[PDB]
Amino acid sequence: PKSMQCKVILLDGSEYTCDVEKRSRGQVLFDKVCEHLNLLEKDYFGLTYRDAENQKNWLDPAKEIKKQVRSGAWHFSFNVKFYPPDPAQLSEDITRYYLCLQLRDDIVSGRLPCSFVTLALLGSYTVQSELGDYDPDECGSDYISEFRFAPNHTKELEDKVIELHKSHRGMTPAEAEMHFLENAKKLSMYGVDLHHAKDSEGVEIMLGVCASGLLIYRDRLRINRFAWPKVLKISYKRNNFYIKIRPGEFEQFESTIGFKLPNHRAAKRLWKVCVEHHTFFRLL
Ligand SMILES: CCNc1ccc(C#N)cn1
Repeated sequence: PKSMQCKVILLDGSEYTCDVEKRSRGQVLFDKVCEHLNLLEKDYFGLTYRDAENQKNWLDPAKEIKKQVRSGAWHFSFNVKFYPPDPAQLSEDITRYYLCLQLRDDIVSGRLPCSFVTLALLGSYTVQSELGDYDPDECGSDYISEFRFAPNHTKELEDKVIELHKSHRGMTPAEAEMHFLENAKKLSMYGVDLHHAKDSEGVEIMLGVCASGLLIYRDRLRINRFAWPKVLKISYKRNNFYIKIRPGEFEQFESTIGFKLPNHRAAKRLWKVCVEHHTFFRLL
């Protein structure tokens, strides 16, 4: 029974290696990674691979791994797929821990924009969780943390992390991670999966997929939002993505909105993440 080696980048940046039978479905690998992680609340997470166009794809747990990675290496990342709007409602502290690690990467990468003060506050909770109580012995006037807190580090940011860290004495790691999440969950781009597209006029927009629905970012001042309940059908055809927007009260007809994606695979990927978010956040 022939087995393929799998390499998974975990959220702490380390590498997990395991073997699965070469005809395995994605769920098989996902279950192995989740067991390694002692993760029970698995519904929020998934595995990502890079396609031949170097695009991030979700590994479909129902489909064969070989029919997804195709010509590429069996290399994956472990990621948050569905960002919970209220992390306090997760049953386990370890779930909240993996969610914090994902968000720290969302912040450092610049996917999740964040004010100076919130970067410093999130940083201070991470430091409290991981080192415990502030100690002056480790931190002089010239201290720079090993921890990555932001897309661009400044001395002023390091200083503010320490000032806030001092305020958190006696805080336990679960408590500090819960405070991290209470702040992160409020950020306007929390759990927003962005897709480059063009509107029906050819104007360049971003489509955001998240818990609260589909967001259209047009020109900073013009941001349209379609709550999942207002979306009856999600479709794609060639390079085009379509949503059916339910009739308003006393309107005779459903309204259709049309977008141009860079290519046919980008249109299918956007369709599938929308359907998955619609299902997930209809049930949650
Ligand atoms: C960890 C991020 N992984 C992702 C994100 C978006 C999509 C899509 N579409 C696939 N994988």
